[PDB]
Amino acid sequence: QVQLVETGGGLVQPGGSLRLSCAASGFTLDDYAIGWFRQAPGKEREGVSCISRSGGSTTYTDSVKGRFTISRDNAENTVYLQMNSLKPEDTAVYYCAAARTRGTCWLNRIGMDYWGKGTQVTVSS
Amino acid sequence: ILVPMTVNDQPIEKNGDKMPLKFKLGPLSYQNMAFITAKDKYKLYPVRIPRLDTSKEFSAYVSGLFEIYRDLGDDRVFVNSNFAKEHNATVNLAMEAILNELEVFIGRVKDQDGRVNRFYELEESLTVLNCLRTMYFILDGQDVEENRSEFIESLLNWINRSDGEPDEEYIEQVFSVFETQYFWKLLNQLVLRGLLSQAIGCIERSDLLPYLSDTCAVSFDAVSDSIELLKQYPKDSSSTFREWKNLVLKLSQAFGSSATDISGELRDYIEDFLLVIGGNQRKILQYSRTWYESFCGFLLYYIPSLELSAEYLQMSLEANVVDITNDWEQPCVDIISGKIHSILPVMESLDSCTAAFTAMICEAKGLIELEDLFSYRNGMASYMLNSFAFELCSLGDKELWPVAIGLIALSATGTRSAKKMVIAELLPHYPFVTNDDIEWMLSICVEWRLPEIAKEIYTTLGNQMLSAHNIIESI
Amino acid sequence: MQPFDSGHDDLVHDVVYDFYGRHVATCSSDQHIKVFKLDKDTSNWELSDSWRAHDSSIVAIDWASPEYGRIIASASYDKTVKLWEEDPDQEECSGRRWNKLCTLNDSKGSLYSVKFAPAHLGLKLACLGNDGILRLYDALEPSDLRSWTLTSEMKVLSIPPANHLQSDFCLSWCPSRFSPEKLAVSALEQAIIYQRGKDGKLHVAAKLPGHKSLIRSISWAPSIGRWYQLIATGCKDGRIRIFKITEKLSPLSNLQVELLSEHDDHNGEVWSVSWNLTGTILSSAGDDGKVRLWKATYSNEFKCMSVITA
Repeated sequence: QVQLVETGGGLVQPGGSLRLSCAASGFTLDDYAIGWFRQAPGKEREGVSCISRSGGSTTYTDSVKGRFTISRDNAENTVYLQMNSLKPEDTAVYYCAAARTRGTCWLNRIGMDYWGKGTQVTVSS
Repeated sequence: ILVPMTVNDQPIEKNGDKMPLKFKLGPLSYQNMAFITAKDKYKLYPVRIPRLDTSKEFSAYVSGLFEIYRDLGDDRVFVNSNFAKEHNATVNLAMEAILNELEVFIGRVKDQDGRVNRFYELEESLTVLNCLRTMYFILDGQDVEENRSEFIESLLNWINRSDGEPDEEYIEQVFSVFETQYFWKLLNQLVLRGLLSQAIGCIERSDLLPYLSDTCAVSFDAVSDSIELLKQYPKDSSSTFREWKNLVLKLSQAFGSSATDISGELRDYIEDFLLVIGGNQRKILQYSRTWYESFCGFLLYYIPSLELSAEYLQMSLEANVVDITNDWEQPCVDIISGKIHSILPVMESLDSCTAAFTAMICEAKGLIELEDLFSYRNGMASYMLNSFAFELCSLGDKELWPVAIGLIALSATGTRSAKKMVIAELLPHYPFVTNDDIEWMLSICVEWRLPEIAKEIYTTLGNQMLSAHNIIESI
Repeated sequence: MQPFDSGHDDLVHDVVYDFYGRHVATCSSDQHIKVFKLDKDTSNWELSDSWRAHDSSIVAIDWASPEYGRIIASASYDKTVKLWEEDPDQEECSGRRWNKLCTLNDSKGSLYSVKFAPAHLGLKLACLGNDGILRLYDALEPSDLRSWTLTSEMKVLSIPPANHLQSDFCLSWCPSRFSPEKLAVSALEQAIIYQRGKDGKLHVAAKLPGHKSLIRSISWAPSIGRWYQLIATGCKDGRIRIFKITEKLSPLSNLQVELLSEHDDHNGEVWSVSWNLTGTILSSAGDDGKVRLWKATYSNEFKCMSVITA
């Protein structure tokens, strides 16, 4: 039984800032798929940002590049998503996603079924 | 390149009514003339040839480089598996000799100077030469285990002198305003640079040791064992290294599965440090501010062999792109990744003498890849050499004319008569000024079978240019 | 190396360095001739002697080889060429330092250019003027610097139109020591090369096509250590033109004329073209008030390495 708690969401004006935080268990070495996803109301869940290597690089989506900033605490199961220049296109429920251990293994049993519970991030017009 | 002929009296101010500007290159380098054929424009402007070195330290540097070149004698181009080291080992000794010569030049420049941009260009050339010697002038194509003591000693040098990011202004920014993350970024940046004493010292400076005793001891012990571990780092043998990295990996595993009686972030700043020391590729790449810090780490703490270099540089170039601010980064990047053709131009933008002799010793090492003398040969080293010679011929420094004439006589390109033509056309312009110097001109006229120029020079000496004085003493 | 006033009240036309580069000769329209010396101790050009002996505007000037002594030739619009030998037994700046050796008055029109032949051909000089007739003179006895006989006369242009103020001429010997005697001529839109034949006479050997306007200056750059010859022309159309010369298929029109480089970086008339002493650097200057330097690349192409001033 491990958990993925996240905080920092809220309701802000266009051009405002928000700071999302998330925590986890295990966070053992590399081979991560750990990152922020988002789901707009009615739409499908899309990836926002993700730490591929351990500080080696970042994978952003093309609608937040140059505005959002992801960071990770070294060798640890925490993430921060700094959302600068928020616009009405970022209104969604954001989810923290990750991986409990880090081995190539086999493609089965992805982490635990409970991901991040979600935090609501809405930016008015 | 755009330079003002005179930062004081500009003869043209407005765009309208363009004036006929005339310019003439003088027989001497630093004394060329310009003027204007127009009304009320009766000023003569002496414009010295742009980007040139007239100092005596430069002449001594060229004298030293030409001594090492003549000292290297007959070496041109020779993978292969036969005979002995021959030029190879000798070439390296020559390489570290010219590196010492360039350093003495840079030192004498920093002492007596008025413009420091020349100092910046020379240091960039020295950085590239350090990278070149580290990459191809120690191991002789082999691996690191063959001669670890020399290789690292050069690598830690090439990184240390290269940039200036580790400096008093930077540290104080983080030393003045343990808890802060920045401290660990700078500690890992020191570690990735092999700056062990600086890192350890900052330790005492760092808040942690007493506090670790105050908090979990174990961690405090551990950190002290890691401080001890860096003092006992072995540079002499790879076998000693093998145990070392084994010890660091055992320490990192033991701490990763241990008690967490500290803060989450402090637990989260110690595991990194242990794994950067262990050589994990992620966080060597994480706490690297540039790519050469990354490359230095991978060579230092993962695998110490030259092979994975191609991989390392690529990964480093995926973390921090080549900084175009300076003119040595892309050269070194190219130097590491096989290609050497591109770096010769850039160094010629820094210093023509250093670039010419660099191409010379590169051809001497081999490292390769219609009959004019000024024409390309195997690796265009003759170009670099013969053009530097032709450049020196106009400098008007009679202490360097022996260097130029010798450098032309030692060219592997051109006939004996081709060099004979070159000397015959160049020697009359020699700045002979003392009565004992003309022995040199006459001896060369005899050496290259040009007695007609010998007697034609003694005619000019005749009557001291037609009784152009009164006493006209020996001096 | 700061600017300094020449001392001329009228327009300065030509400035020429001596063989060693430590002295400088100057001529201006106020009929004046000046000679400056650069002291060895400090970099400060200082006047040696400048009290001309002419009547019309002087245009050209040149130094003779020091194996003949201190000799300066001068050509003016007074249809004459005067020769001067420096008398070292006179104080500097006295009007007494230079003595007239000879005065050539054979030209029936105003002269524009004169240049000394290379040292390996004796005391020899060439002059050209409005008469359109190039004249070669020689000092047959190097002991008598006044026995200046006329060697040759060549009608370069047959019809010199009088009612035109748009005239220009220059001359440039080939500085190569191990090459047949030859000299380039810059007249009007044409540029032709004269070469010494077996009969001791001159002959039209080659031309430089492509010039579509007046040629302000030419300069045979003495390549040192090359089998070809390079000559650069500043043209009024605004194109520095570097031509390559190399005779081919000689059993015994042979001369070759390549057009290595055209450069219009000045966007206006190119007034001055000068070569290095080693033929390594080519200088050019024009209406933009800038001077550009050129070096040869590996593919024998010329590339601008520096541009100076406004």
